[PDB]
Amino acid sequence: LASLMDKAYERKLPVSSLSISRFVDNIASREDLDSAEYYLYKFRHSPNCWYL
RNA sequence: AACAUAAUUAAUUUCUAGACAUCCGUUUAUGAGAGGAGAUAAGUCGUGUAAGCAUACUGGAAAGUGUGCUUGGAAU
Ligand SMILES: [Mg+2]
Repeated sequence: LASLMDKAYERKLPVSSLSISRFVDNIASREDLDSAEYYLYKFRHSPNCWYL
């Protein structure tokens, strides 16, 4: 899932709310939270920030 | 070459990139060389076979001669 979101931001393409939702849902470790925090930041600064 | 992302406010991206690199041809002029027509004006030796037109030959090249035509000659 990380790869999909990274490609979208590289191409300046919108990311789905379901995509970020799946990431937070599948957090399995303390380290995973740190990565999810970065992607929540990226989602906020994206075209579909309102749809969180 | 022109897709796709997204979508419980709605928007984003796309909305291309190659290829003119340059002609064939075209006009103006520099102009070796060779004439033509003028300007300045004294030379040159010539100059009565009616004249002219067209044409041919011969004239160091005004002319002469042939052939037809014309009177813009003469002719009781
Ligand atoms: Mg003659």
